[PDB]
Amino acid sequence: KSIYEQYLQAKADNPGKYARDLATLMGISEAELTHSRVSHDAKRLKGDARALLAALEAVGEVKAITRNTYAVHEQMGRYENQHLNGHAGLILNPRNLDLRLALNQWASAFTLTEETRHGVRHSIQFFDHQGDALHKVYVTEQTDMPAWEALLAQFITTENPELQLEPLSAPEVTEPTATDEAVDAEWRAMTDVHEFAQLLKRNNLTRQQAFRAVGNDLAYQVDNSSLTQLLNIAQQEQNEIMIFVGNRGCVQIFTGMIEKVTPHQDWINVFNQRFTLHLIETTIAESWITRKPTKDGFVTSLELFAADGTQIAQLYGQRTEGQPEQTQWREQIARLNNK
Repeated sequence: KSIYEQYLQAKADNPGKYARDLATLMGISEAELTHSRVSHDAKRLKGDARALLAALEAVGEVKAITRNTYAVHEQMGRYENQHLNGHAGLILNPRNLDLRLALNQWASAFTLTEETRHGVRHSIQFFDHQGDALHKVYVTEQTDMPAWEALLAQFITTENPELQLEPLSAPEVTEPTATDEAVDAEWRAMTDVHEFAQLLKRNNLTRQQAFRAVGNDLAYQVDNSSLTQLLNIAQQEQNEIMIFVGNRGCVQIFTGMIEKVTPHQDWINVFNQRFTLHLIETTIAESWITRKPTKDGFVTSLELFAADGTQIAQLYGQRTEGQPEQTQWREQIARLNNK
């Protein structure tokens, strides 16, 4: 009868399924599922994700989890070097917790205390106005428990009002305005990778339309098995790469070396001491190599797309401002099979 009771049933009937997939089966958002777990193993937290994020600085090392349908990014680190604003904010800690955030998308927050076989798990979970997961923070061995308890004591509220869910506000524009040769020209004139965003906006283009518009020297397709090849090559050579995984409200950035790559069924997995990637390899519909110009030379990336055009993940070589990308990265990309 009750949504919680439905949840208990779905969990019993699907012992292999995470909160997210149990919500789908149940036909609700993950946020609304969490709302039903209040008074059981969850509590509502006082709004303003900016206030919760700022406060998380006090708790030291935690595990941050960001995902989309196709890719899960889990990263050890700390909520420091914060620059928070509504449209664009950052948690800037290269090789640790590196987030780009659109806080205007952050709507609700809950805390979970759940006993499991492995042991008690404590987490803070942020949801968007569609009730989808934006960001989760899990307590770890090094977490400052006094600070975490004082945070929860500050932010927990008795009032758990119904989630104000907002209808989808996807791009849904299409209508490419400018010409192919003009897009190719604008791309070759870029001095920084951040201009590429403004290029797509200015020319009312999707990334995959921009990628098809330009010359095969700037953007070309490679096999969808390309992600697994790169991961294994980086793992053998121990060079530093970047992995981006994003949703509508949060992008999480890994920088570091790949310690181990393990396939499992349809998943491709990276298991590091401080980072985990889970990606559904079989949902990669399009794999693009792009070369975008900067002051410091060309930056080469592998960009992965699902059949509906969802951005699974992007890979780059490690690079600081004023430094080129490594040749090693380019030579790894060069070993990937074109189409």
